[PDB]
Amino acid sequence: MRSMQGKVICATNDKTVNVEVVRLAPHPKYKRRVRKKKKYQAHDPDNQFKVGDWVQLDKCRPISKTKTFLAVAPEGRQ
Amino acid sequence: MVKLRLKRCGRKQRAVYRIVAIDVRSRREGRDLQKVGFYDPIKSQTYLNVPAILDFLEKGAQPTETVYDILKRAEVFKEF
Amino acid sequence: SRYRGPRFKKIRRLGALPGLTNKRPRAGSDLRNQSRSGKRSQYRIRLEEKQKLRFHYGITERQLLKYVRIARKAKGSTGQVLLQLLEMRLDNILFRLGMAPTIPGARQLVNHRHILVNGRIVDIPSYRCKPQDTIMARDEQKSIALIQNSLDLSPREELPKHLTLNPFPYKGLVNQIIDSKWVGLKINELLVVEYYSRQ
Amino acid sequence: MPTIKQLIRNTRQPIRNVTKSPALRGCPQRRGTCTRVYTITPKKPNSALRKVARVRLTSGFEITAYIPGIGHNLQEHSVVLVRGGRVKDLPGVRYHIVRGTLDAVGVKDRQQGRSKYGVKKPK
RNA sequence: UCAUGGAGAGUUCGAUCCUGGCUCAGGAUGAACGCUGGCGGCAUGCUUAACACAUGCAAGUCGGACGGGAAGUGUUUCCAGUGGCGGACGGGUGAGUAACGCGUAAGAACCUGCCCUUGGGAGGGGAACAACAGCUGGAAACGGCUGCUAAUACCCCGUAGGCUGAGAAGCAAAAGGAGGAAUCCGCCCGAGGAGGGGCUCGCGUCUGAUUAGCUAGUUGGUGAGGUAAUAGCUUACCAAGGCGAUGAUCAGUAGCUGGUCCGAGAGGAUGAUCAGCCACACUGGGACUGAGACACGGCCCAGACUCCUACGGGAGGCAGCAGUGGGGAAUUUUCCGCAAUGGGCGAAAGCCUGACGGAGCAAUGCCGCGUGGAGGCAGAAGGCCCACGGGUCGUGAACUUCUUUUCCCGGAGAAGAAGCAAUGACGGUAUCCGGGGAAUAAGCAUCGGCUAACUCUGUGCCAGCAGCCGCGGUAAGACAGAGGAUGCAAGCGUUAUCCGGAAUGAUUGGGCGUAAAGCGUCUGUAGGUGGCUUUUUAAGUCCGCCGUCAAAUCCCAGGGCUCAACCCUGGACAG
Repeated sequence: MRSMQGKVICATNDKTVNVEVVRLAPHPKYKRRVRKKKKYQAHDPDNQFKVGDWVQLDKCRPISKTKTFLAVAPEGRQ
Repeated sequence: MVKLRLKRCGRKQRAVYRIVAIDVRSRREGRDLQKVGFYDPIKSQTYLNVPAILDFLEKGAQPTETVYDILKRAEVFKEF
Repeated sequence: SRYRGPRFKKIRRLGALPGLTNKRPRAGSDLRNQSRSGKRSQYRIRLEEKQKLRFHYGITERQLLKYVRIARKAKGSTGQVLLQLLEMRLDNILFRLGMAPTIPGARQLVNHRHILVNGRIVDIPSYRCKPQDTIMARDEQKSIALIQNSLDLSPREELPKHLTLNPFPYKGLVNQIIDSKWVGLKINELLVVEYYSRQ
Repeated sequence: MPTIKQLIRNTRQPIRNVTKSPALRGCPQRRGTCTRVYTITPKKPNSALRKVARVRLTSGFEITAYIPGIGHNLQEHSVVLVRGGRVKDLPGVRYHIVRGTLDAVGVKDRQQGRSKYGVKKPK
């Protein structure tokens, strides 16, 4: 499927980043496009992500309870 | 494995049977990957769909008794 | 049921029900009171188009709801298609061929199993005929000439264009579904259709 | 109520069709035990002596139910079968009592509309 | 062309317009009660107490794995026991579970007996444990020493495209049986596949802020362990994280979905039978074996409860099918059969299946059919009403003929059953033929407006009716009766629950001067919306193609039951 690109929130954990993922969604009964945020824990053995950078989440083998993704880099076609 | 078997599909005193290749652990009226065949024992046709029965028998889903007997009426059996 | 009942009441109330239950016009010695004086609610008018239809074919009203649901369910003029699903009713055809004088006469004439259709017997008056059918007597009916009595007294009115009566071999067939002009009874389809809008 | 955010919070919801019989709370009609068989008067425009049985039910409530028809057999501690339906004239009477059912006889000598009163055919 | 869909009425007031609420007309029930009740076809049949349960049955099988013994007199049938699979499927219920449990859609870290394909192997030894014989304990349930025995049962050595490890090195298996043979069923080690499972994740998944903080194996990291496999799965230490005003945590409710019902539509309510997934099996908690359970009819323990006891102890789990008792308004027979279908075992023969196939009762529902057809002087008998002339019951009946769906009395008589024959609970059922005979068969609501149907007698604010308005104090089209009429029809009504109507929670579709409603006004955070031109990516958007959304249902078109209901075959828009 797709990746889930999104900003890094706070990386005060080794090999671990929280990521806000912003997702538009049609609200069911009323027809707008409401955003919903959902933040994840991603893995990086390199841990080369500061606060505020934005990554892409890809499914991998689960590392902990929450850490079920590792994020590498977006493509960046502007 | 899968066991190609009939299932009763009709009213009371009717016996319109499908030939379904479901897993043998299921109840007799369950769900199939592909419901291949038909058998109407009162008097009507029997659509068979030969390539799919050759797919499953080529895989190795053995049939039951009278499904095998329907398969012995027609010349379905080729070992390829 | 059948309603099996007093029927000049229904002819005085609904107006003259054509052919059904009489060729004799109503009130040969009657009607000498009961001024209507012109007050009739519109619901009474639409209700009298229900029962002008329901008694003229002898239907159960629940079965008439059934025919309206099929008539909506088909594509086209539901005011006409209701009078196609109630013309190709079998005992209406045996009435219309003159195989019986009245429609209870035809309904009873098909209850006691006197009609072969395409060589097979049909025991049920609500059978809906098709184009290109075959409607005959029973083999005993060349010895039981009740049908020939009805065909004797009948032929004032001829036939509408679906029928083809063969004289001695007693076979009647319908070429195609009956046209609205073809329908014998005179009534407004819209009045009846509007009435069932409520359900 | 804009389409944006006063209404993808919520509009509001209407409550229910509020129950027009707080007892009978499973389903339609329920066995009863007679406690009082007294008689009360309606509101001001009418004038009658309407005869109601205050009745304990098998549900867990106690409720004053009306007794239809003309004659009534209902003494103390008999068994009835109450049903819903609001008698307007009486404040508090919410329910009826079925006649012709268990331990509440049919009405005396009625030949018009008997299925509402539990009287078998004459003739 | 598309369109197959949208109805109003009553009630505030002396009247009028309006807001607004209530009530009705329409469908649907797993329904209940009342009155009435001919048949047939197909469905449905504890919604409540996941409440106890009498009795029988619901899971066996294999002697072609093995040893014994027990009927029959070389020959066969059985059998408790050790083994082999099956008891994890099928059946039942929805208590819990607001959660990857479910639905849908992806993924990698796994397992997998029976089932197909495929590469190789089965030498050698050995010890017992049941059974059994003896003694003996117990009322039973069960045992306990003493010896003995066999194997596809156990153990050891060698050998292995496997495993461990960086390599070095090591480590690991087998079973025979049937047959004269032929061969077949097996066994052990690998390698795939199908199907079945175990996990993980995106999204969807009820209300309540008069519940605002929660969480310390908690959220991460490493090391050690552990699991079939990843993992705080577990443990020691380190880091302080993680969730939340877009509702965390708590409380309450609820099995979920294909679907059902309604609605014009958007969608609202709901999850019976049919089908898929989950959970439970008296209430709790454990583990064992196997491929697979923390196992409904397995084991062990605790708790409560019932039965037996000879008083020491035992035995038990109907939310399996029938059934009893209780609760309830209310939900059936302690039935027949493995003939089919589907399971399990077996080489086969066959065996066992309360799954399933049928039958019985119940108008519980949907559909079909009958209670007569045609004529009937317009003359009589009668009820009710009448300006006493008559009218109306009424072609209705009486009466004359025709017919026999059904009814009775007889005959015949299926397929369903599968090419070796035989093999049917249903059942002499379905269906057909013959002989009488209109014979055996119509009720229930309503008649003041909505709402079709109305006059008369009795009652006199009484008895009563009533869905809302309201009728009822002497001539009541509203109560009670009769006549008549109306609508329905083997049904008719009332009630309850749900949707409609209801634009009365409003996206389609409402409002806020005075009718219910603008915060007292202002600053501003989060958040929402946003000027113009040019360029870029395409997340939204649109188009093509592809995958999937099980089957059943709904829609179209065919086909089958004499039609319909129902069943079946094929197809597909939506989304």
